[PDB]
Amino acid sequence: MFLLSVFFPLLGGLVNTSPIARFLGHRGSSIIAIGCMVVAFISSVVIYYEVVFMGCAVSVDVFGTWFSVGTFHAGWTFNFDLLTANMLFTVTGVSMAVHMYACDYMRQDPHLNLFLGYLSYFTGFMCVLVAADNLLVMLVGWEGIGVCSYLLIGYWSHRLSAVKSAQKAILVNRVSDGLLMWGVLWVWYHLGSLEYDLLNVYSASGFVGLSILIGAMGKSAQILFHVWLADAMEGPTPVSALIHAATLVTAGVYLLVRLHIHDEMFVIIVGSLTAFMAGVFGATQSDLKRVIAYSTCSQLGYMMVSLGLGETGGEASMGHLMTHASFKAALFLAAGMVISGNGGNQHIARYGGSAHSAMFTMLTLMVASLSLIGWPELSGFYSKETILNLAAICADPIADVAHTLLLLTAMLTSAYTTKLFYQCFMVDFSGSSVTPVRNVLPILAMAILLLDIMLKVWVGTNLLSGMLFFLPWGVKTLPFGLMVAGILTATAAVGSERFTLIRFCGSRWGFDQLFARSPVNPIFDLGRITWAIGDRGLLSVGNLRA
Amino acid sequence: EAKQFTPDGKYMPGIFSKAKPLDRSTQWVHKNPYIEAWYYRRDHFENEFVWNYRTTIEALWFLGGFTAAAYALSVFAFRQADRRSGYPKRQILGDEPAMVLPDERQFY
Amino acid sequence: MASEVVLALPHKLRVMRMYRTGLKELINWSANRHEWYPRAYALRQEFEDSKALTDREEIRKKLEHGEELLARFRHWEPLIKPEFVGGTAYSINPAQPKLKFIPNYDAMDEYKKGDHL
Amino acid sequence: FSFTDATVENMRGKHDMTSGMVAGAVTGFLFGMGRPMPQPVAWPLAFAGAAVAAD
Amino acid sequence: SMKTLADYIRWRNKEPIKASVEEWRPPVPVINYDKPQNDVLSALDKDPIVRRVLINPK
Amino acid sequence: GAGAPVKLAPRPDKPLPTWYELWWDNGYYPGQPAADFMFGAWPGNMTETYYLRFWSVFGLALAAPFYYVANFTDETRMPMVPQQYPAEVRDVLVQRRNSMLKHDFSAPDFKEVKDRAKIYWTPMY
Amino acid sequence: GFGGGFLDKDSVTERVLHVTKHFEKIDASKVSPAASFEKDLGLDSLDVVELVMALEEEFGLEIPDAEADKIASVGDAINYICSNPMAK
Amino acid sequence: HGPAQTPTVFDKLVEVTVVDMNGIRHRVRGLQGQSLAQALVEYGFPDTYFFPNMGFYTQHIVDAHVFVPKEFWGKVQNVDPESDDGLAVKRMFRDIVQDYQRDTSFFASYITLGAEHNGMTVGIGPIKPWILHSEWAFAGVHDSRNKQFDKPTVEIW
Amino acid sequence: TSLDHVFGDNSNKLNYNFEPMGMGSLFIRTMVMVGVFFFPVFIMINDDYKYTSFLDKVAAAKAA
Ligand SMILES: CCCCCCCCCCCCCCCCCCCC(=O)O[C@H](COC(=O)CCCCCCCCCCCCCC)COP(=O)(O)OCCN
Ligand SMILES: CCCCCCCCCCCC(=O)SCCNC(=O)CCNC(=O)[C@H](O)C(C)(C)COP(=O)(O)O
Repeated sequence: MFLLSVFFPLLGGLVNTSPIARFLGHRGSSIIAIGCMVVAFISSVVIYYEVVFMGCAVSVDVFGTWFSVGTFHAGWTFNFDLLTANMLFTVTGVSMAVHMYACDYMRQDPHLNLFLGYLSYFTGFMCVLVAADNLLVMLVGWEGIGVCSYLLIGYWSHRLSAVKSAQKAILVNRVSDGLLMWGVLWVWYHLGSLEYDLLNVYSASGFVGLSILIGAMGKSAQILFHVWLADAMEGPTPVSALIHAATLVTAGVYLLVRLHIHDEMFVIIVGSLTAFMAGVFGATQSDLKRVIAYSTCSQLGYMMVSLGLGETGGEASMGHLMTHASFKAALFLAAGMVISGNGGNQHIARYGGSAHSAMFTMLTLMVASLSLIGWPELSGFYSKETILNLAAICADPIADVAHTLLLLTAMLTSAYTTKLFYQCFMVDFSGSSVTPVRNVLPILAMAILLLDIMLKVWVGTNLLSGMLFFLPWGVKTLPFGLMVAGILTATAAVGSERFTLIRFCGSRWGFDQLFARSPVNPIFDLGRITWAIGDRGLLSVGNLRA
Repeated sequence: EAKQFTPDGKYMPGIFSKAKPLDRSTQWVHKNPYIEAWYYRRDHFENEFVWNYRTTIEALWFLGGFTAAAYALSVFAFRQADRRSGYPKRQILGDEPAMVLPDERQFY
Repeated sequence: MASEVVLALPHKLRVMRMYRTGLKELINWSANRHEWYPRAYALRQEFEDSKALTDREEIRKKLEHGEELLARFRHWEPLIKPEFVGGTAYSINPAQPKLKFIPNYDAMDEYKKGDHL
Repeated sequence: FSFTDATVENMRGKHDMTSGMVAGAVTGFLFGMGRPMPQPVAWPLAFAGAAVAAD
Repeated sequence: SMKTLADYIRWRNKEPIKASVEEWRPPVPVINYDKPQNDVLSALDKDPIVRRVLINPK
Repeated sequence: GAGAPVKLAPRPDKPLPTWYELWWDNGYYPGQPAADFMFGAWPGNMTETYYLRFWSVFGLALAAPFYYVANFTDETRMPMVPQQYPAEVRDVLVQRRNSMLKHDFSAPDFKEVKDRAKIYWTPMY
Repeated sequence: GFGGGFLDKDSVTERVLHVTKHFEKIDASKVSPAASFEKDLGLDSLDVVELVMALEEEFGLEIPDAEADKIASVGDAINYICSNPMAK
Repeated sequence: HGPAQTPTVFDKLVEVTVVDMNGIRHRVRGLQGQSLAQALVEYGFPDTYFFPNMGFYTQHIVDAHVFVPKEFWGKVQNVDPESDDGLAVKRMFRDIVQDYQRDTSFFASYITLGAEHNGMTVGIGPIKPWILHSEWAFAGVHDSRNKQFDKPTVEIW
Repeated sequence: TSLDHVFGDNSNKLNYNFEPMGMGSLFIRTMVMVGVFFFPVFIMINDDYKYTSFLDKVAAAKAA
């Protein structure tokens, strides 16, 4: 059962993209994709119960040695331990519902089986990433999900902005991939191996944690790397759900939790600044998918700070990752159903009422939104409150500012999520297209993720749930009051007259515009210099006329 | 509506035929004159080099500047490698007689 | 200040474009359409208070000030219907143009299908 | 050229390639004076290069 | 005056000649009011017209 | 709805600029710059001077509290010491520079453990 | 359905006549096809701006500004809408 | 395409009046796109009137010294005096013509016959003695009845 | 031109001269880019300087 969680989504992708799919068509390829995900989810459930609960890790030599020159030895080997089982359960369970949704959402697309094969490849490379036992097979998974993210973001290739969004995701992540590669070189040079179980670091040379942190900041879309994440909304809604829940953005946090070789000052500062920035960014957007994208960036900031706190903080970071994937995928699927019910419009000024959506879509948005804002005794309450209480008792003075930033971020999140519900359903109608979707497949796709939200409350992620870190009632129940403050403010729909702050925040602090000329235009101009002045000029040798 | 094959294979050239045969040049592009002119100009851009102010300044600060930066970095890396390996100062090109090539029979 | 296109317009069309863009920017800055209706009424009452003017200098000063206001309050995220330019559904799955086909190209003039030298 | 070479030779106290390069720069700048401008740099370079090739 | 090798070398000190011909420009969509804003603080934010048509209506 | 109409981009009918490869013409109207916001009007008509001017205040407004707590506040602000361990368990736990147990001011080797948690970059020889 | 992407003339005419009658000064009996906005109906320029914005709302269109300047009568609006493939 | 005229040779004919060095006027017919030196060769002029184009990779082209009136000065093709073709023309003026040069002096391979040359009158200019190799020279006197057209090859070696 | 009345025409042209950036702007932004993207080089140079000045202090106060 253990190799069935990794191979078999890759097999589904291989089937649906090869000339076998010429004989199946759309109708047969949908069956193949859904079955190939159901099998992998069943295998991951067995792996989860064996490794997490009964504590028996399994190591598999899959395809022998990859390459071995000198003392640099990379093998095709997996290891299934606690983190790997957690990640496999989360990835396969989310990707199954996203496949069941995409087989109905992209029904009218002309190349449906190609899209399903790309989704399966993306899932399989994520499984390869988390199942690897050494750094090089991890890099296979890293670049595989990067390539499949490029193929899926720029799926509608006749649209130029989608193509440029895919290229932007590739380039922004390529900077951090370079830094991560140099960090792998440092790690191997000063420890002698590439396998995770032999990488126990107490005191290393600083470049190790910094360069691995930069490589993780690329994929997890932290500060000065978040710019690709918002533009990745050019792709279809299943792509966004799988990018923001289970694949891609959770890979850097997984890598930092696995290695635990960071220096906590950088991690805490980057995470808290990212959380506050993405909180204020999502409060001032009107595109329905961009608000959810910025909430993803904000929660990744929370997890970054938590893994900065310590080993218990690393466990809480993995726990928040696991519970975040379910309600984030549910939020994106419900938003896709609302968009399709309103004629493709993504602006929240053109919604309202309870006619453009099913009852189940509204229930899904409500329950996932309540889990995200930390409503008591739902799924996100346990993990988010654990991170907040662990940040309130850290003995680092830097974590004092980080906790304040997290509390402000919590109020902002409960503001804009309540605004997303309020604009979508509570206000009067201001669109003109009412085509509500009530198909069986997307409704069952949403119901599965709501079942996982219930499961996280009933069965915890780890042993931290129910442990009491001893805090006064004032410190403990303040995030509930911040949630209520966000709800009351957003339902009052109040606004400020400070329009220059509004347009500074709504334009997202001008990061893209400043990047358009601080590295980008200089790279183009230095290329002009090296070609025209150097190759055609200073180094050019002419002819002798006679 | 040309016929370039007999019913049993056997390609026919159609040299004297009225209908236009499909062949290798069927999908050759129709040339835009301005695109051809721009590509010709970029192909011969060495005729446009001139030693004005901007050319001289950018060729000094970027080309010579980064070449000197890379030479300084290479010498820095060489010296630091020799220090972290237990070697004395070693003779690079133009550096007076010194040690080159460590002996394998020696412990450094 | 207006762009070089709007500055080339006749005076009637210049004022009409200013009123139209003001209504659209009020749509962009509002939360809903039901928020937008009384702001649209207020903008209409604002233009009605300068209808009976004759002095071209006062007209020019009011026109230029309003164009400065519209350049200031240009929304960074305008509301565009999805199937138009700048919308989210523009240029996704267009019908293919007619592409020509060459049947059995390898079988035409075999043994002579390389590059000349 | 010969006077500048021997002057830098006696001033620096040693025989090396610097005296030839300085003498070449001086002689080429004397040749290149009064000419349009690649030339007041190009001719010191040519005379210094002749000195360097000689060494 | 004196004849030298400097007369025979094609020195690269001649500026390339441009033409007054109008160059190609791609079409772009129209922006009706496109004055570049450099001021963080402006009196236009607190203009009475803005207060009358945006803030004050109920 | 596949097959929606889309407007085509015209071909060049005038002499081209020397550095024309900064426009992305994919065949449909409109084309774009090679990188967005490199030229043309920015969204909301803002400029680079606007963002740099607002950031010259806003950046120190965000870097101010971290500096204050990192230089004017220490471990003794906490009402309790870190989690206590037996010596055989603690002695390996505080070998990590990453650990939050080096902020235990009641430990007998508090200074020595803090002096061993200084970050270095070049490994010495 | 009907038409190669274009709405029929009669339903477009009915919808435009419905949109045009939403003024206080308008007498309903004068609203007909090929009726001028200013001379025949008695609407000023701001009323015409509002009418074209309402027709944009009615048919789900983003009418370009140069085209909206040319619309000056009911028949002009009907002929413009019947030439839109994107008119719903 | 319709009932328009069939192409005739008379549509592409160019007539040039040529005065040889004895003063005898000649009627020379050519075709559009043909150079002037080729039409002079095919008319039947003697081989002492012609000489190699003294460029690299073009000595197989025969050329003649012609006098062109001021009206047809702007229909001679342009040659850059800094290029290698310019140095070829400079070598021809330096070595073949010398002090027979006038302000109307050109070379006949640099004249491409078109409709603008129709009715143009040219004259053959004198040349100095020259040699390319042992099988192609000119001693200086135009006393030979051998036509240039009757030579089967133009030999650079 | 069959869709110009639906999506706009080609009359409005792009306002850009396709000219290189100014020399000072290019130099300043390149120096900032070198400082940001090559910060390990400056970190290691500072390490070498801080190490050799300590050995200078040792060699100074040792031979006295
Ligand atoms: C354009 C990009 C496309 C991307 C494609 C997907 C991504 C791929 C990324 C990784 C690619 C690795 C592929 C390796 C191929 C074989 C290498 C091993 C060769 C070999 O002889 O090894 C033996 C073969 O075993 C076996 O192979 C097992 C025996 C047969 C039983 C299982 C059959 C395979 C079923 C797979 C289903 C589909 C999965 C799709 C990946 C195993 O033994 P060893 O000598 O290594 O000994 C050690 C353990 N005994
Ligand atoms: C965010 C909010 C930004 C604010 C936007 C700017 C708001 C400022 C509005 C006030 C400024 C003005 O009135 S601008 C000055 C406008 N007034 C005039 O031009 C004098 C009247 N002259 C005429 O020719 C016509 O009546 C004419 C009205 C042009 C056409 O209407 P008709 O053809 O029917 O006749």
